[PDB]
Amino acid sequence: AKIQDKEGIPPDQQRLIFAGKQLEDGRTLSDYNIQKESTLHLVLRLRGGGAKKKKKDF
Amino acid sequence: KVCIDMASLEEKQINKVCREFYEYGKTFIDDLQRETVLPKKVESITTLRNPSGQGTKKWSRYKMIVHLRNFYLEATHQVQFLRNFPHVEINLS
Amino acid sequence: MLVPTANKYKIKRRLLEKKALLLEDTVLGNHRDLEIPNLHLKIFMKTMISYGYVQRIHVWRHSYFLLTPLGESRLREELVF
Amino acid sequence: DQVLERFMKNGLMNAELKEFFEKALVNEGFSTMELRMQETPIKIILKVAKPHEAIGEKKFRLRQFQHLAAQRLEVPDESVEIVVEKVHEKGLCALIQANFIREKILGGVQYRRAVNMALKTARHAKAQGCQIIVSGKLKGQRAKSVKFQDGVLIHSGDAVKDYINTGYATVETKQGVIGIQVRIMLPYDPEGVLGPNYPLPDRITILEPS
RNA sequence: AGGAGUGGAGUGUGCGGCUUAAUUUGACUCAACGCGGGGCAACUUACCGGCUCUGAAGGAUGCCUGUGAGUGCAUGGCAUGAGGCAUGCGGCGGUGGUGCAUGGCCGUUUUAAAUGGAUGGCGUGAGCUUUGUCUUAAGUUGCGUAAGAUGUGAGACCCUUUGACGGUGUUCUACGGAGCAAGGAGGGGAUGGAAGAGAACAGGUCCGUUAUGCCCUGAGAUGAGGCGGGCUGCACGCGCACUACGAUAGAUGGCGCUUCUGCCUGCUGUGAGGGAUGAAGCUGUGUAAGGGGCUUCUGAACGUGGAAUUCCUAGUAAUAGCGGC
Ligand SMILES: [Zn+2]
Repeated sequence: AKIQDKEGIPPDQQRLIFAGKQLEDGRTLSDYNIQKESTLHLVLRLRGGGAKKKKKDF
Repeated sequence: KVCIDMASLEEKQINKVCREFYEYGKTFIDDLQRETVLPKKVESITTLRNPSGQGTKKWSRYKMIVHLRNFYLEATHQVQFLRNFPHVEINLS
Repeated sequence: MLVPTANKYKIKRRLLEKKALLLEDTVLGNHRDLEIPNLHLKIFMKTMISYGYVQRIHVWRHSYFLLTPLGESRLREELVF
Repeated sequence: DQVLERFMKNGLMNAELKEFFEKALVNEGFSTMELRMQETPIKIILKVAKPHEAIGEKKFRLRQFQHLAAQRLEVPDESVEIVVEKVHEKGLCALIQANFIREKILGGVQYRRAVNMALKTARHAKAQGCQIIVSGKLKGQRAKSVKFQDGVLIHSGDAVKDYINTGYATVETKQGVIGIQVRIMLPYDPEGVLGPNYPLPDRITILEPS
């Protein structure tokens, strides 16, 4: 029959990194508490590294 | 306490190994040059010959006969010329 | 499916050291020594037959692979320094 | 039981490993194989006719058979030991001649010049007799069989198990598969190497009064 | 010459016909029909109805791709991190077709007894070496003959087991052998099997096989999974079986035990013989069952079967059973 397409993120990689004076990298969007500091969790209780396991609703 | 056990599928080459070891153990620590002869063991299967469903239907039963002899001669460190035989299934416990 | 590249170099290591391999043809389960699914090995060793590295000899639900001279000489320049 | 439950799983492994060696040793005159699964290293003996070509230089080709035979038997890497040998009489093996007639038919020779090249290699080795059969699409689209006998055979009896030697082979031409069967009668030998050390049961010889 | 039956009844399950969304198919005198080791709830499974996947070698040309190719996310933004899309030559898969393109293996004539070289002789030559006769399970032996000897097959051999050989006496013989006795653990191929030259058949199998030529099929695939249905449908014709039609019997007890399919026996004097079909209630296996068991009730057809017709010579036929697959 037919299948569904997808949407991609080209510039959204720069979520909140704010290049400031002294290279003050402003990091927002706190990551999964049960995972590394680099895996920024999805908004509203969803995570990314775990397919759906990490769910931090705050 | 030595205990030699034999077993194999053909018998014309199990009697040789139970006679070639007759003389190379005669003049040694042990004696009573004899070997018990237990009764054999049998395993059977019955099947159809026809490879489809045509003809007269014809059956045939196969057998796996197994002879086996025993040895009981207590000695102390008296061998590897037993391990040089092609078909007999030597056992040494 | 796309066999992950971390698994491809795993397989080309066993072919160098041992120079052989034995693959039970099914889809379920894992390889005994390599802990990789049988379905990754079956997809990947269809490309080492087109190139001309190994040769398969299938017998009784098992396929035995054997390395070849052109294959042994080729894997040197990728895993030997 | 116990003995008749391992003697059938042992033999069920000899039927498969023997099925692989004769495919990876096609062009080397493979004759037989023998498996003894009670040792420290599991012995495996191979009788062939090209020892310095099945092994390969540096034994690169022998250290592959040892790793594939250890994966199958489920043992450590260095717990199995392959030993190569060489046939005594190349001309008396019925499975070596069955493949020599088969490498010719892939070589453009006709099946008459190829069969007779394998009937006189059984005379020179002093065999009592030898029969050959060829059946397929030999020269067209209608199939037939042809026999070629050059001696004395024996078909019924109990000695047939010891005095005959069989061998099959098939060739995959551009038309379709062809069959080949070879049967050889081994000569009586009192020592027991070339042929058996048994006289046939219906031979009576009367001594001399001296 | 005899014994037990089949063909008639009710059930078990194979085949035809009709029907159906589909009721997947092969085999048709012997030599198709409880046969495909074919006792199918799923799987088996080849068929029918929806849904999901690719489990799509590698080159070539155009196009797109680290400034993100794709993939998992029960919800839409993060996570992983290198191939994708379009044409074609090709590799690969198929219980898709042809057994009248083949191999291998089975069946049938054959449970028969038949055949191949070389010497001599006979024919210009192919070619023949015959048509007898006694005995045997047997071209198995013996005689007669322009023929005399040697192989394969039968026998010996093997499962297998006390040197048992028509040996001894007796009655017939063509000197090949046959009957009847004794003695004997065993008697006339010691019993029963296994085996079985060289030819033939358009015999059966491509649905058994990573056996195989050619044709057919290729992503909304004739490939791979998952779920329901079917192969078990029922006016009728046929083949193999199981249970009966009763007193030489049925019911109920006792005796034998780790044995047995027997033995003794208060009731029934005849539809208390027979046990199909259906009802209500209890239970086992399994993901799924009014299929499988048990208890009370219901209780058919059947009164030893028309023309035809099958198997059988002794520890066998027929009766009653227990193992295994
Ligand atoms: Zn997380």
